[PDB]
Amino acid sequence: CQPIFLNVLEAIEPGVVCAGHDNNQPDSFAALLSSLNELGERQLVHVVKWAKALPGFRNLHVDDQMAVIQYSWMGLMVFAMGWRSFTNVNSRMLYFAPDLVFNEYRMHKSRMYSQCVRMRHLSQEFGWLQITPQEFLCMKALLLFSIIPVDGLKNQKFFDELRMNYIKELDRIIACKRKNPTSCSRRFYQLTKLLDSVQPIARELHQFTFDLLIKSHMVSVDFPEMMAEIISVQVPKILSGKVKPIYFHT
Amino acid sequence: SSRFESLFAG
Ligand SMILES: C[C@]12CCC(=O)C[C@@H]1CC[C@@H]1[C@@H]2CC[C@]2(C)[C@@H](O)CC[C@@H]12
Repeated sequence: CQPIFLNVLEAIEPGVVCAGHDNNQPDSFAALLSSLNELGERQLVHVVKWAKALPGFRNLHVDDQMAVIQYSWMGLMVFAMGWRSFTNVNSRMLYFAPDLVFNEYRMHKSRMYSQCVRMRHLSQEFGWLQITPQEFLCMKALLLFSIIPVDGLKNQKFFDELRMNYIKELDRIIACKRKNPTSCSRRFYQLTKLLDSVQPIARELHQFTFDLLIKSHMVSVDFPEMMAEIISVQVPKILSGKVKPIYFHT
Repeated sequence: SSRFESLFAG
């Protein structure tokens, strides 16, 4: 039998995205954050192309298609960055981009050291849990469907159906080489715990970027127009509790 | 929003 679902996820996975950072200049808070913001915008372009090509994504109302991307991009990007960090440098540094790698000095200079260490821990877990490339792909897709509005989406039913199907695919990937139900259960527990761990990190980053945008003119940090829009219009909905992550565990 | 919507639309 052909692994149709996984074939698609591998086929649509975005390639390498560079930040455009000048590594020849001494590190500075303004330059590092301005580059992270530019990287955010560049990756968002790829996240949109990727999301729109996901199995069943078109089943969603168009307004919901746009909403889920605008609410989940932080978690999606952090998860992918953690995977890059693990695969490329064994979690020794945060591999935001080939031209924007953070050692501890840069983590400190960025003024979000605590968040960076939590992301480094996330990266390490990909190794400790022996996450396979296929589990990574399925989990990342699930992250796109893990944050929704309290007031409900345009067509909440279509979204619930799609999320359920992605969870089913994750079950299938776990069962592939596991014949015992207990072994599958243990793996599902591990993976859902890992997925949940992305949310608190994403919220801390949402808070940090929101505060940074508000005082950006005072610290010389540049925000691309689109990022400024999303962080001032969508992110506050999350921070004010109107849009919340779907946790597997409490 | 507008900027994102335009991106999303292509
Ligand atoms: C999503 C990005 C950029 C893409 C990535 O690899 C993960 C990383 C996590 C920190 C984000 C950054 C984009 C710009 C932000 C939002 C800064 O304003 C503060 C936190 C930064």
